[PDB]
Amino acid sequence: STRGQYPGLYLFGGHSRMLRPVRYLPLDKEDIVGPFEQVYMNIAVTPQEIQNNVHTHVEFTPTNILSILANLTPFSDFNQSPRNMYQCQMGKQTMGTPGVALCHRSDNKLYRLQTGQTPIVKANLYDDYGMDNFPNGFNAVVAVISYTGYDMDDAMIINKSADERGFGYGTMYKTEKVDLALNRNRGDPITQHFGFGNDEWPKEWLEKLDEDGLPYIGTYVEEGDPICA
Amino acid sequence: MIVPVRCFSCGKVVGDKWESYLNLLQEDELDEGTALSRLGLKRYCCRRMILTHVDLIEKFLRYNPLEKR
Amino acid sequence: NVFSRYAISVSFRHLDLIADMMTRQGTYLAFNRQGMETSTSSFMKMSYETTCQFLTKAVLDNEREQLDSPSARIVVGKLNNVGTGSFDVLAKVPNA
Amino acid sequence: SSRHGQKGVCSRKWPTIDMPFSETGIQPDIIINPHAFPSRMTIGMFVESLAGKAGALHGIAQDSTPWIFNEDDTPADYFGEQLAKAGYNYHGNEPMYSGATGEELRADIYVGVVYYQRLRHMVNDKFQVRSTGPVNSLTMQPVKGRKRHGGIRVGEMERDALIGHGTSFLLQ
Amino acid sequence: EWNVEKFKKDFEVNISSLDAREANFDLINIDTSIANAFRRIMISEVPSVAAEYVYFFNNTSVIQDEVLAHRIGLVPLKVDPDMLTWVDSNLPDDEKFTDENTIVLSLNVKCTRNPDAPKGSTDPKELYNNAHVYARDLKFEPQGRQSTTFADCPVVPADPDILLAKLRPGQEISLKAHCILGIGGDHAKFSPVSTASYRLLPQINILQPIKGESARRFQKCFPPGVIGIDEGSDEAYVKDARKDTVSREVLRYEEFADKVKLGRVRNHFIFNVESAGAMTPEEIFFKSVRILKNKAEYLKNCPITQ
Amino acid sequence: TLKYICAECSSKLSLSRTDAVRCKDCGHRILLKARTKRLVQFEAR
Amino acid sequence: KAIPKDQRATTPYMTKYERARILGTRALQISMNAPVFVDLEGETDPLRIAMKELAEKKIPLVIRRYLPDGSFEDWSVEELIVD
Amino acid sequence: RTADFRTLERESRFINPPKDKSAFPLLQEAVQPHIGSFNALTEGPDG
Amino acid sequence: RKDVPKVEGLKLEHFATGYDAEDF
Amino acid sequence: KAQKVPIPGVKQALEKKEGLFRKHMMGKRVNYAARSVISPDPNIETNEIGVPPVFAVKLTYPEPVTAYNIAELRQAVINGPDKWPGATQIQNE
Amino acid sequence: MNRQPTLHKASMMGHKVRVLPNEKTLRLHYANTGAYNADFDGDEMNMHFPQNENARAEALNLANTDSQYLTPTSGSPVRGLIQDHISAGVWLTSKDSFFTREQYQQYIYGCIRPEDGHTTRSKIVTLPPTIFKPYPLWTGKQIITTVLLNVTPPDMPGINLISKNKIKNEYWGKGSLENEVLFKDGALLCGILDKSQYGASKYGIVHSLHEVYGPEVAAKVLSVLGRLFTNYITATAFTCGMDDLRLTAEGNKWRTDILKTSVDTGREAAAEVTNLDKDTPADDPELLKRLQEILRDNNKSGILDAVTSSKVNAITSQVVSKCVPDGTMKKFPCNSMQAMALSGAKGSNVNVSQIMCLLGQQALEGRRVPVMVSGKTLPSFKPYETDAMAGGYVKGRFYSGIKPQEYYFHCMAGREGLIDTAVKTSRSGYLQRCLTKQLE
Amino acid sequence: EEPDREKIKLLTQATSEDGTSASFQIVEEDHTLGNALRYVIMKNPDVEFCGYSIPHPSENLLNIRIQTYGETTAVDALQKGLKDLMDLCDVVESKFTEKIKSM
Amino acid sequence: NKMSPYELVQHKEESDEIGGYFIVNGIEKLIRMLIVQRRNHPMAIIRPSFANRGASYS
Amino acid sequence: RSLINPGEAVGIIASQSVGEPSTQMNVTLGIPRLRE
RNA sequence: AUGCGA
Ligand SMILES: [Zn+2]
Ligand SMILES: [Zn+2]
Repeated sequence: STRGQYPGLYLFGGHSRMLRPVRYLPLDKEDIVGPFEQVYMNIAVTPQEIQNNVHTHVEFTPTNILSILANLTPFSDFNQSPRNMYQCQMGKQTMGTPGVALCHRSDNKLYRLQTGQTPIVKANLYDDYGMDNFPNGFNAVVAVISYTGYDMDDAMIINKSADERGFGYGTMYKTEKVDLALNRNRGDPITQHFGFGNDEWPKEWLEKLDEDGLPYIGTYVEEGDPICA
Repeated sequence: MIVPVRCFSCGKVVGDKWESYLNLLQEDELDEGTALSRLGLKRYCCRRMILTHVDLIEKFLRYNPLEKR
Repeated sequence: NVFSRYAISVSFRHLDLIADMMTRQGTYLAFNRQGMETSTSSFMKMSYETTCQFLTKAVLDNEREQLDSPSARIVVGKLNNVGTGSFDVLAKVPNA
Repeated sequence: SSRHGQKGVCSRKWPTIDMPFSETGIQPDIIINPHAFPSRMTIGMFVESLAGKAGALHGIAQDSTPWIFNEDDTPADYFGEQLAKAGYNYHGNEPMYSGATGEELRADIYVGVVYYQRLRHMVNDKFQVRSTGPVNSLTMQPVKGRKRHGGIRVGEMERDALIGHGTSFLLQ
Repeated sequence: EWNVEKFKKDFEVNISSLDAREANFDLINIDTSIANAFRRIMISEVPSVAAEYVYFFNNTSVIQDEVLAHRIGLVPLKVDPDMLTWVDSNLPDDEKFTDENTIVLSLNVKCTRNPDAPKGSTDPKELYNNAHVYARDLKFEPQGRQSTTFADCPVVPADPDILLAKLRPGQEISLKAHCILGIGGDHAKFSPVSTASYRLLPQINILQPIKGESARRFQKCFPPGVIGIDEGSDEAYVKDARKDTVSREVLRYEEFADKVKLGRVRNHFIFNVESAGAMTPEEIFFKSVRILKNKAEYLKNCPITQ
Repeated sequence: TLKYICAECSSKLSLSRTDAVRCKDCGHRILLKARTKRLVQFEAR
Repeated sequence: KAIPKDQRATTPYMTKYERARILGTRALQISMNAPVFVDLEGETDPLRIAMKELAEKKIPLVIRRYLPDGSFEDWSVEELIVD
Repeated sequence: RTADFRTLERESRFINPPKDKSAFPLLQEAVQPHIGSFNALTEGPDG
Repeated sequence: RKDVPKVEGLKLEHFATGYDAEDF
Repeated sequence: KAQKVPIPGVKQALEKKEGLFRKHMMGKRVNYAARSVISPDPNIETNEIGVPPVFAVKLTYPEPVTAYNIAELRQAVINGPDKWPGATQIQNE
Repeated sequence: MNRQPTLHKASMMGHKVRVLPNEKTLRLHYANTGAYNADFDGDEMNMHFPQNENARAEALNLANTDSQYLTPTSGSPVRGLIQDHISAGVWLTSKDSFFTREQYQQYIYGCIRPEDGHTTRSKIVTLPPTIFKPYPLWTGKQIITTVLLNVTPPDMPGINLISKNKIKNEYWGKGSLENEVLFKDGALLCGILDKSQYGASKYGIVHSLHEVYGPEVAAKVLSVLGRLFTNYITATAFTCGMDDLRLTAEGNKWRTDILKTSVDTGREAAAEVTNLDKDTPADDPELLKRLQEILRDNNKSGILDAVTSSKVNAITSQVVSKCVPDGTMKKFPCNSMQAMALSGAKGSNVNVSQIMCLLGQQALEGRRVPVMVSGKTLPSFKPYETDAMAGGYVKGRFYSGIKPQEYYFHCMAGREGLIDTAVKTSRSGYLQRCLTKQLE
Repeated sequence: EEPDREKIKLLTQATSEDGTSASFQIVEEDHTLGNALRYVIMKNPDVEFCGYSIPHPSENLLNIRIQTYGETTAVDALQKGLKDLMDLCDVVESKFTEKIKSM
Repeated sequence: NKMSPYELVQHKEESDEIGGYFIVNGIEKLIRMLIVQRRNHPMAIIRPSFANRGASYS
Repeated sequence: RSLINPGEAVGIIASQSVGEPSTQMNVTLGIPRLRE
């Protein structure tokens, strides 16, 4: 090419190549293409636009150009793009179902939505990637209406009765480490033991802490309450 | 998590119709429309409540630490 | 012209003040640190950039702060001289 | 947020009686102001409304894969036929009555079924107030960080702004 | 000129359908402020009886105690709300709960495994015992008087089959729910109606007649029975405008959109009241009208303060 | 009897201030503090 | 610094900033138990009281308008056209 | 009927989790570029 | 490209309040 | 001016991006302040701000007591700090 | 109250505290949000409580909202009603808006409580109906007369104003006259009200009231209007939907027909910038080599982009000007989507054309789509494709979707826009502070 | 038990002494009672002006202002409205019972 | 690495856990993938650093 | 009665009136020109 | 800082 990239036939098979499938038409079978060779390759985006003597491959599906989340977003090809990117930030920052082994994890925080649903509207990759395992939201009856006067610009209204029926009810887990080895210290002692000895403590602490010094699992705890003794 | 008690939007109790609906898709091999219609879910708020449910508790319960496994 | 290109309205009084301040010495005294050097408040110089450099030139001058800079005055925790601090209030008291 | 990045805080938990109720006898779960759309052009959300409404009525999932549709096979036509076969407005609007008064609104209201997701940013938690608290020994100024109940910064720009007002006794 | 008796002459009722769970009846010649008043009251102001304070002694389930408590709140009870008065709050818990003001439901379920179901995936009901926690497990706990009073109206969930929780062997739930009297306005669980709604009568003013195959061709544009044709060589009539859904599908076609106008009859109201089982829907309406009247009596009775 | 479940064996036990923090049935060193029949009040909302 | 009364040249009108400071300082005085020279007329907010005092110019304060040289003009409230 | 619900398939999978192969093999294939990368430090050519 | 097919069971599932398929 | 990421000296303490002056003098943390996400409310005046009762109970004004505010402050005291138009503290003269 | 980007002193005002029961969030009136540049999306605000009568008096008299009705930048009002309130004024003030004695009086007390000091009268005043006959009828314009008659002091004559709208008279008919805003002694006699009038209507009605009676009245009017519009939007509401988005068969015919002409446009401009004969084959080898020379020149490439842009943009002008206020499936006095842009509640005619017509040619840094060094703008395009689409001209619209190559380009424009958005503010802080230190 | 001293209050700020204009404040009410009550009140030929207004939804308050001419007092006109509402409820119950009877 | 979902659940895990990340002090961290120059192939670059080497540098 | 008050902070007012609208933003235009 | 709300 006149003043183009320096010619050559550089094959690559080594590690870290990024590779993506396209359908090779002359043998009607899948072929793996990388970004280097792609530059000079005519890949029709769909079979009806295959131009004669030009496109040697065609995309299997134009979804092959989107990331996972962009396919999870319905009709992303109908909205202004930055709204799709903010969709990646919202759905990615969305409180949903993080897992189901949450009674066996111990993160500093987890957010778990109890009322989960499967979108009526979805890409088929929603099933193909199984995101239905961990539904993150709910299908709501929405009226697109300014009516109440509190739905302007960026503010939206919920039915009170809907929340009263449990709509979007969510839970937040905070995990704590109670250590008794702050100073671990030389090591002439390490005796701190959960419990009591002097009796003189306020016996109302039993209202929260069991006679082993640990709170009754299930206990309501409020700011100020003893978490252990 | 678990089949909601009521349809958020309407208010009709729906929590009774989960087991019967799932039975109607298995046992009666019916289709979603006809089964929900036999359940009396004649409003789409009622329709969506049960139709979209994902009874994730079945996945949760295999994690029960209070029984040996 | 720069604001007119974006069809922005800007009071001419603002620009006119700004120009006069850029020329306050009869020159083209920019608004960066270089132009501030010639201003009289050493703390205002301190409170923009190269604080230590202004410190050195101030001490070596044996400068005295006349406590005029609004910022400098903030540094000393003094009623700001602008506006409601542009003046003092006294009281009329009965003598008999 | 919808699956369309049209995010909003809940301004209020409206009484059910005061909500607008459809001639189907329902009051929506969520109300989003239409005036958000003319800038955002979140028209995929409009189609999700009309598709979720159709798909709830006939009771089936709808494929929303990009470019499954065509300029000569618009989704408004597909779900227009689906919804209209259902017994519902071909454009999908429905005559609603005022919760408060009860009259029928001027026009038929656009109602549908949309996936809404709750953002983890429960800004409920971000409130903070400090009328008294710890101070750093190097300043005797409010300490930093929410868990220290520390105090927000009056930055340089806020300093500037208070000087603008002439409010020197407020700035001091 | 206007008097309340000229309204009484003009006001009519026609009852379309009276089931012990649904009432669909029409009110011709009333004011919207009043129908909306009754609807609104039927929703928020009619008292109902619902679980309010659930006292757990143990919950080993994979379901959160709070959430399950809310669900027990959600459970509608088949209870005549007239069996109880309101409970104040100015007063101590020992006075709060009495047999005159409180209904006690105990739930003590212990989940086990069953002695060996055939293969392996038998329905957890076959493999496990009490795997399904239903409303049928709400044990009624009477006190004295109300024990007798409920001899012929025991407290039952309006759907015992509602699945409340699913357990696993060794899991157990012990709680005692305190069901009180409450109004649907204070929380939707106390709303005795599932859906109480009114809709104005569709009116189809045919501006010029349509006939023949355009008349039946128009007829298929509306719900089957909205448009009646007797002969069509002469008219396509409206069998019942009440059957219509205002799909406005006719507007897609000029063949018709220029010889008909579609409006409504402000006077005619189509009520649809479905009951959640606590009370029969019409009886709920009776309470709603007695409620509005009692409020007007309260406002007569009140002394204008200043 | 206070209770502590073995995180890996489910075996119930009754730890003492004089015993090793270990599941006597498996040998694990992680024990869940058991829930008991204890009263808690709840606003049904 | 004393600008002679015969020589006072400044705006006969009270500036918004002058009026503001006056109302604050006098309010603060009454709120620190300065003797009120006007009918309390029921009021409990010292600030609105000072506003009443401005409406009658009963305020016993004087404004020292500085000139950037440092000369100043002592003006009574009772003369500067309040508004 | 275009993107139909796998409802019985799902609920069966919830009740009786796979005993031989995860569904959603794309889900395992998505982190394949990580895991494979780590395996080449312990298994592969030479060692 | 072929257009996505309309559903085969595209049939009335909604009635006015007061009605059923007993009028169908 | 010395001879990897050593402890800062007074020159580093004073400038960088804040200059003790910018980070603690030209701007400071402040007391009697709250921060919260805003929600609309059209029924209030256009000159008012809707304060939630948490912030309404946690923010105080130092009121000198007089004969004219004795009633109001006496009631606020009656309410105490944990009620409406209440008061958290009393500073003696 | 102080927002985030303290960009100007008008962005940090003193508001009068109203304790609201059962709230947990700061409640703010919409009229202030265009001064803070605030939006309920999630924006957080600082609330400062001053502890001193000097600071109280300043926060009640100087920093107070009433002292901020005009910006010092330009003195155009920055404080007015917004979105829904704008569409409410457009709908309520239509000559089509009628109201019964019952309705009229109800809307009035709905917006004015004299017990709240909202008046200078301690009684109510009312107008005779517009229609004595066929039933007593009040207009919405009579309602604005009644409210203005009730908020202004009885000792002063009514405001007289001739203003205009943002809505051309042509939309209400061939003889209709509705852009003429007419105020006679406090009585609105012709026209509607919009962005030009309330909210931020420089020289508009609110600005005029601010001038005649001052800022305190203007605030009183704003709160009264906020209630008026809230109640009327409660009675009639506002909605938007797909019915508001379709074109006619006519509009689709013109749209498709004009879009039939871009096929020549791509190469025709390609042969002018290459400076080659008319209709020069799209496959001339010398043409293609000349265009490779053009690819190797960034400046000549700029010429090719700019010329193709101007020509296809002229095709855009054709498309909208033809299809617009005529090819829509339902028009204005019913098309809410058009209503919001034409009133200027939100949107522009650009957005309306982007939904209903086409996106058009995407641009970057001032010019057309990037091209690979191979001479290809996308894998799917043969090297040097002269098609307008290959340059990024999007014929698809959000209502009927965009082909994937166009979604890949619109992603470029959307990102580079968000990038400029995120860097311009970092180079504008130094612009503020650098001279703010000097002139302080 | 007490003769209710707090349901309705007479807003001195809004009441003539001559006799027919007032704003009343009712606690714990809204459109529920409000719109019906204004409707019946508007049936009074002696009402010049009447309407109801909510100071704020969260506040659970209702102010209803009645200005009439000298041919009725607002206390009397309102009481007459309320007697109308009770009689109206008699109409509703009686005809509703009657149509239940027709069955 | 080779556990079927059934066994994986028997080990108290998310039946579908993809993995690929590291538990370090109990905090789940993954190593972010990075975009680096394509190996082994000469990339022709004009850079002012090349002049930044000194005189006579292009 | 429209004159600028003695003591008005008009310098700052100017400065913000040049900064704030410059956020909305053949020869150098816009912010680089103003910077220049 | 990494990431992130605006
Ligand atoms: Zn429902
Ligand atoms: Zn063990």
